[PDB]
Formats: sequence, structure tokens, C-alpha cells
Amino acid sequence: YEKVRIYRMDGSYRSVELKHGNNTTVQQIMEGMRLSQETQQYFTIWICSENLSLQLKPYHKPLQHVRDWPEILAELTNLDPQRETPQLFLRRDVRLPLEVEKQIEDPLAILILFDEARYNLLKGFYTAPDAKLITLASLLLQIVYGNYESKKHKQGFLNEENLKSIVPVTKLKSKAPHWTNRILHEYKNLSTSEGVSKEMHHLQRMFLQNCWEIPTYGAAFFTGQIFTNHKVIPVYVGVNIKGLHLLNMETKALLISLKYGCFMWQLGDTDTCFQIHSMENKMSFIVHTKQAGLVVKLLMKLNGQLM
Amino acid sequence: MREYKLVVLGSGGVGKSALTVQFVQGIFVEKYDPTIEDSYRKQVEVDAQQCMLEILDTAGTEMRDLYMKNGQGFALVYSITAQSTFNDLQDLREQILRVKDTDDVPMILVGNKCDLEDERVVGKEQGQNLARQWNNCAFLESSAKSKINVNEIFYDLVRQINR
Ligand SMILES: Nc1nc2c(ncn2[C@@H]2O[C@H](COP(=O)(O)OP(=O)(O)NP(=O)(O)O)[C@@H](O)[C@H]2O)c(=O)[nH]1
Ligand SMILES: COc1ccc2c(C=O)c(O)ccc2c1
Ligand SMILES: [Mg+2]
Repeated sequence: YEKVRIYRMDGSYRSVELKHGNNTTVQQIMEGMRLSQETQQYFTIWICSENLSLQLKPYHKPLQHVRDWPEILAELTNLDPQRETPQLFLRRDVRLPLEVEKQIEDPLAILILFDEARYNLLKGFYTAPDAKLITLASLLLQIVYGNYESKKHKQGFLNEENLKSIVPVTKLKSKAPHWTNRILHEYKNLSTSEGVSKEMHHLQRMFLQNCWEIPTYGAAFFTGQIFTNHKVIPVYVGVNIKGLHLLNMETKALLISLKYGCFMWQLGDTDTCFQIHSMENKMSFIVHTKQAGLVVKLLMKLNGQLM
Repeated sequence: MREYKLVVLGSGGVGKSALTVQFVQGIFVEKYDPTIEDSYRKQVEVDAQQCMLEILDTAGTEMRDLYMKNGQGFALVYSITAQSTFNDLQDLREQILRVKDTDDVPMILVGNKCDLEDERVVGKEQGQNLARQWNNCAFLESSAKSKINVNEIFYDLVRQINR
């Protein structure tokens, strides 16, 4: 047979037989996984290399996208096709409504969503007040290290080594060192709290509940540029079920965050930029990116979904 | 944090996947999905140290040489329910010694499904008997279902690797 690895964000993978070789669809691949329908509905196959991530649709044939990757890179980006070999990943469906995600009870679905959420957090893609980030850190301590112990954890435990697995990388230096006391405190509080279930999926679900309020939660990220004496600022464009978010690409600083119904978009005729008009404001800005068309299609779709 | 490449081996149906998924995910896999090849990652604490386990979950009915070359520790899983699964383990052990070209390979014999005490074909004593024949090997009776001796399998391999 032919087979492929479907990765997850934590670096794990599952091999899946390709019944129909490179003609196998996402649909057939999703079936080849060990997920029920109480799992499969939340997730789909993505194709990603270091500088381009795409969600594929059920009818897509992923191995054909792997094949055609240099043309896809050239169409959608300005990158160096030599450095990117894509792989396939199982990830959250960008279309998944938050309301639906809140329904989820399945332990496997929870940990998959959790792993992906954790990945985004540690990479700096989630912008949130220090309080929220500290909570999230305490939950990962519980999740990864188990119950707090005065002996093991009280002092000289959270060095940069340990801190790195629980706080956004963008904060590891400037803010995180100051946090270590308050993380331990909330960690301890979690451990001794008998009102907080220590069941893995319960703790993971809590982590997620904290992520659900972050504006970029579950965002697909595209890249482009804005111009501010005109200075180029490379950006991540984050589109999720909530709206649109710009991150400074270098710092992952949150530049703007707009909810659907509070902004309008216009695709450049050239298909290489889009304009955002931020109503309840005199604010507008233009993003240059060869992903402009995907971005706008996705905006329309996720806006279209709200009722 | 040191990385530990662990490999779970044994014949079809023994519970290689069930043990792995229980250990990593805390879930018990009910359905029987013959594995092609899965890899899992899990951070754990063995002897006061943080370890990153990469656990390869292999096909029973099946690149074997590659796994053995690459792996640092091997869980050799049989089902106490099925005699041939026990019988098959001699060859795997000897193959690993061949490929690694050494007697000193971190390794554990694991008798799985110790919750089906009823349907038990293979005895605990034959289990322990096999392990001593194997240079005073480690031995565990396990249940993916009941969560008995699940973690110990993996921790034991870390310890052995660290020795
Ligand atoms: N009662 C009980 N059933 C178990 C246990 N471990 C596995 N099973 C059951 O045995 C069946 C096969 O287990 P599985 O993990 O798929 O075996 P495997 O060794 O991974 N098989 P393969 O080699 O094909 O990949 C499943 O129905 C599973 O639930 C156990 O400890 N107790
Ligand atoms: C994350 O990448 C993408 C790229 C394009 C789309 C798309 C448009 O075709 C769509 O309808 C839904 C999700 C998408 C995700
Ligand atoms: Mg298996």
C-alpha cells in the first residue's frame, strides 16, 4: 500500500493507508484515522510548511497539494520553495463555531483541541492580559507536572527551562520571570482545590475555556504587509469565527482586533491586497498579500455563519 | 530535557496501541484498528527528571529493522489471552539483539490484558520465567483497560536507558 503521516501540533503522528494513492481525499483520510464521528466533526486535514498553512476541504486530494506545493507557494507567497516541504496535519476546523466547541465532551477531541491551543499559546499567537496568561500557565503545570508539591516546586523550579513550556515565547524574557510567584500560587491553589477536577480532560477543558475568550482563538493565520516615512510592517492576518486580527509579525503584538459586524472588507481587483474599513471609526487599512483572496473568502464564510 | 525513543512491539491484537494511548492520552481504546505506525510524545518525570518520550506504536502483523536500530528501549507486549503472542516474543527479542548487536538493550516483557484473568491462557509464572531466561529482564502484567502497571512500562524503560 501507500501511506502518509498525519501529524499533530505536538509532533505526534498517525499513519493512514492511502486506498487510492495520491487521489485519496481528505474525506477518505479522515476515515482512515481512529476518530469516531463524535471526534471527526471538529477537525480536518491541513497542509503546512514553515511559512504557509492551508486548511483543506473534504474533496481535496492532499498528496496532490504536496506535489504541487512549489506552485502553491509561488501563487500565494513570495517565499523560497526550496526550504518548504509541506506535511499534513489534523487540526481544528477554522469554521468550528465556538458555541459548538463548548458542547464538546469527548476526551480525545478535547486533548486534540487542547494540544493545538497550547501550541498557539507557546508560540505567542494568543494575546491576552498577564492575568489570563498566568492562569493558563498554572493549568499547564497541573496538566504536565501534576499536583503541586512545596518540596519540588516552591523554589528554583520555574527557571527559563520550565517557564518555556508554560508561557508564550514572546514573554519568556521580559514579563515571565516576574510571573513565577503568581503562577506557583495559582498552581498550588489548583492542586489543593478539591472543587477542581484533576481528570485530564477536565483540566484540559478548563485550559480551553480560558482560551475561548482570547480574540485570536482558533484563527487561521495568513501573512502580508501593511505600510504605516512609509514603513513596511510584516503582519500575520488572523481570521477566526470572531473576526479579523492583525499581529505584528516580529513581536506577535496585537495591532488590531475587529469583530464581524464592526468592519467591512474589499478585495483588491488585483487579488493581492484587501482593504479593511473599521466602522464605528474613521479607521481603514490595506493589507498586501497574495493570500488576499483566501482571506476574503474566509471572512465572507465566517461572517456568513453568524446568526 | 532528554529525549527517549521508545518502541512498543508484539503480535497483532496484544494491546500495543491500547497501552500507549492509555499512557499518553488517559483513554482506553475499545475498537480494534490494526495499526500501521503511530508516534506519540509525552513529557514525564522519571527519577526527579523531566523526560520527553517519543513512543513508536508499531503494527503487530508487520521497517522493523529500522525501528530496532533507532529505538533506545523496547516494550515487548503479549496478551495473557493468547499463547502465540507469547511465543512470538522470542524472535523479536533475538532480532533486537541482532540488530543492536549487543546483549545490553533496555527492554521489558509486558503481559497485557491482566483484567481478562478469566480468559487467561498464558500464566504469570511462564511470564516471569521467560524474563529471567532473558538476563534478569524486567516483567510486568498490565491492563490498558484497568490502568494497571501502564505508566510503569515506560518509566522502567527510561530507567534502563539511563543505566
Ligand atoms: N480487556 C482488555 N482489552 C484490551 C486491553 N488492551 C487491549 N485490549 C483490546 O484488545 C483489542 C486490540 O488492542 P490494540 O491496542 O488495538 O492491539 P495492538 O497490539 O495495538 N494491535 P495491532 O498490532 O494490530 O496494531 C482492542 O479491542 C482493545 O480494546 C486490556 O488491557 N484489557
Ligand atoms: C486556512 O486556509 C484556508 C484557506 C481557504 C479556505 C476557504 C476558501 O476556499 C474556505 O471556504 C474555508 C476555509 C479556508 C481555509
Ligand atoms: Mg495497534
